[PDB]
Amino acid sequence: SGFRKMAFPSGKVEGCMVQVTCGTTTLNGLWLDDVVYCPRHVICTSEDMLNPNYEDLLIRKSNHNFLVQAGNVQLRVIGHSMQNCVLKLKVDTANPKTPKYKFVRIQPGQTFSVLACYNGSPSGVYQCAMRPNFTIKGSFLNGSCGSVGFNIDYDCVSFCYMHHMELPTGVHAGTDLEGNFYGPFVDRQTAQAAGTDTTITVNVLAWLYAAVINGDRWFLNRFTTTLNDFNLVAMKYNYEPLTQDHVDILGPLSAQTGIAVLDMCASLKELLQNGMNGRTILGSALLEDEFTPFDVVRQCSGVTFQ
Amino acid sequence: SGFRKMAFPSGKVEGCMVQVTCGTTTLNGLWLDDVVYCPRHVICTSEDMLNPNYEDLLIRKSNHNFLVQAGNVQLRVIGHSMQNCVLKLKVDTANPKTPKYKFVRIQPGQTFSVLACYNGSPSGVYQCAMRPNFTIKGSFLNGSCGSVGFNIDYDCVSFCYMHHMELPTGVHAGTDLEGNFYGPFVDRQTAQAAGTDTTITVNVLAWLYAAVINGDRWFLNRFTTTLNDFNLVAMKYNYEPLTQDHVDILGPLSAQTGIAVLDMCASLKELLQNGMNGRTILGSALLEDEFTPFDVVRQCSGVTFQ
Ligand SMILES: *[C@H](O)[C@H](C[C@@H]1CCNC1=O)NC(=O)[C@@H]1[C@@H]2[C@H](CN1C(=O)OC(c1ccccc1)c1ccccc1)C2(C)C
Ligand SMILES: *[C@H](O)[C@H](C[C@@H]1CCNC1=O)NC(=O)[C@@H]1[C@@H]2[C@H](CN1C(=O)OC(c1ccccc1)c1ccccc1)C2(C)C
Repeated sequence: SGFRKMAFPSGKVEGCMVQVTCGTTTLNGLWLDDVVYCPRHVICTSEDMLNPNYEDLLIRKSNHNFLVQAGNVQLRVIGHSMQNCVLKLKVDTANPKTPKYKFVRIQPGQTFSVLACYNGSPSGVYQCAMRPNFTIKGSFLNGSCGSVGFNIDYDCVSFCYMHHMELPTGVHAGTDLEGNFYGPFVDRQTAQAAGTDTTITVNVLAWLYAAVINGDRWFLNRFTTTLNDFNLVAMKYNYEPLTQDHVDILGPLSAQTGIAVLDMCASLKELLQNGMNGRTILGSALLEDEFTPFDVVRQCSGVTFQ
Repeated sequence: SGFRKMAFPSGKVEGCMVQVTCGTTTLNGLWLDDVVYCPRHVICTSEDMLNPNYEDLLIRKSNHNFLVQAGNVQLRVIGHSMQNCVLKLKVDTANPKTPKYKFVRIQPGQTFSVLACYNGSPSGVYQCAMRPNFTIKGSFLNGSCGSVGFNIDYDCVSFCYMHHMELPTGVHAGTDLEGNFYGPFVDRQTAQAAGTDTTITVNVLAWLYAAVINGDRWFLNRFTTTLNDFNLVAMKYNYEPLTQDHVDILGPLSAQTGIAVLDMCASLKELLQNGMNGRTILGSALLEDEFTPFDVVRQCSGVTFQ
């Protein structure tokens, strides 16, 4: 028992992290086979970052402009190209630690693990959800760009995120590994704002089920509601509408606990209207929305990876 | 910016995790050089776990009773001995992935990273604090025993914890790597209870400083208090006394923010008396006490490891 925000083991990703230096900019890159992937604003100066034109900036670069440090070993760049907002530096050495991998793009509401890195050296690991507004509430300091986000499925690493920037509210923005930004953001130091957020309704119900499995039962009740009439309360607590597919994916959790999905919604309706009155749920005094149904099932059953 | 509960990269520990099977019991073990460390209750049956006598149980075991799986490779046991509550299985192969390491014992209030494992396969990683009562609020299912807790200092892994059991309240108990339990617990399936807990006062102040660095300032105030008179309020909110050494270790954080330690205590006194009135701090609606001063500094400056 116990519930606790849990990242994937980071080993397979740690073996891919390298340092990329161009001019004065130094950031992280991701070495898979004989390519190093990194955010394209490495070619920029600081006076270049206000309104760059990256594809003019890149024709002016040379292979030897790019200094690649894999730990205490230098890799020679033998080719460079730009795919959307990421750079692809073709190097003379294939990464011997290259895991089986895929490039996937995730959906807001889905989670992943972030391996925060500085100078090519992993610093720490933690879990993140992709918010409905395509930002992530991470922990990122200067020079963390090129840290990646990922999930693991047995032996295969699915990379979903590359860090690029922080927004004025303190949230973080980035792309997938094919270089396409999550959300309406550009890699220019200008006045971008996050867009309005909502609470991931299906995840909250997931976490409430995690709670019941771990013995937190005080918020339960005999009441029930219709899917329709819960969504009326959702709309006014800035929660997302719940769909019959969400009710489906909650099916396995409903079964284990014996609490129908619509009864838990009725329990949530009350939590929203009444608050929690000095009580906690899984050691939180807030309704938590960054655990997916698969996250709950994973941890309240305990899958593994190699 | 951002604050987020962050574990150490787990790679160096992942390369040490193995599966130990004896009879019907299967648990995790820790392979450093030519030894595998694992909780001694692996020699037990289920009818042996109610009141074992381990040192009679062990003279009845043979080297070949112990089945050691390093991934898909079997290690032969060539020796076995008991040190306190852990077993030491001498194997014929030194672990080629053995990091530079130490065995340390941590102090309640200190944190570490846990790599939860099942069947020798790492499942996930997360941060934990050693509570004042020598328990830890982890996430552990059957068969997670032998998962270790650790910190990393550049390249050296300091192992501090080995999981053994869960208590009836759902908290977790274990030993250091020399086999000595944290707190007044024994590796017998009987009626042990955790002992009364308190809130780690120095950590809360640390986290409040983390908040101010990240822009959460609403709880600040011009007021001040004496170290004496804050400790009077501490005693009645089940907080630990604060000492002049805690004020010292908070010195660097006090300096960065320009908020004297005693002014933050006065800000905490108010939080305890008034609550938070619908507000949050670093996305928590509770006063959080599982971040050390070093944790805050580490993350609000961003150190790394190799
Ligand atoms: C890459 O290492 C760095 C990571 C950022 C820096 C601090 N926290 C992070 O996550 N990325 C950047 O610096 C990107 C680069 C330059 C601007 N930028 C960025 O994040 O800017 C924000 C910012 C933006 C507008 C106005 C004010 C600040 C920022 C926030 C805090 C500290 C530094 C920068 C591009 C090419 C987008
Ligand atoms: C080792 O894999 C296992 C890990 C435990 C099991 C569930 N969560 C965990 O952290 N350790 C044990 O099973 C230890 C072994 C046997 C008893 N034990 C244990 O944790 O018992 C508790 C328990 C204790 C007293 C009364 C009721 C339950 C427990 C809790 C939940 C599920 C199973 C067991 C010793 C040798 C101490």
